[PDB]
Amino acid sequence: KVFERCELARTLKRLGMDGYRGISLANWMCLAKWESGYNTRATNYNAGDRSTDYGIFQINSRYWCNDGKTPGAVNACHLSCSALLQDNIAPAVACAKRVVRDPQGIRAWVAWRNRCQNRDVRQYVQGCGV
Repeated sequence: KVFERCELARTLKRLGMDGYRGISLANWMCLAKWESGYNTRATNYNAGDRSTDYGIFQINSRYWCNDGKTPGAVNACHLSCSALLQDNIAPAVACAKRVVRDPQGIRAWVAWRNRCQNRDVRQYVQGCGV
């Protein structure tokens, strides 16, 4: 599914992402925007290390979900990577929460640093009633 901006913002708020481990909702919005364009079925293969990025938050198979074909990988979220391609984002949200519980926090995603860190991110939630 391809979410509309305000629909996603309301969904994430309900799922308790606003302020999770100090990350504002607008940051999570900025991340989903640049990682997948708010698309839950997005997948990106990394030919370089044989891992794959899955779903709305482009979560990596080397550490977070099991896809079976990534060498020397772990599954910290305890999920099949398939779970991250559903229209229902609850499993993807639970995994993203697990990712930020690690020391790097939101910085774990390079796209966040390039596109969201130190910028005016209010734009992503403006007028959504969140």
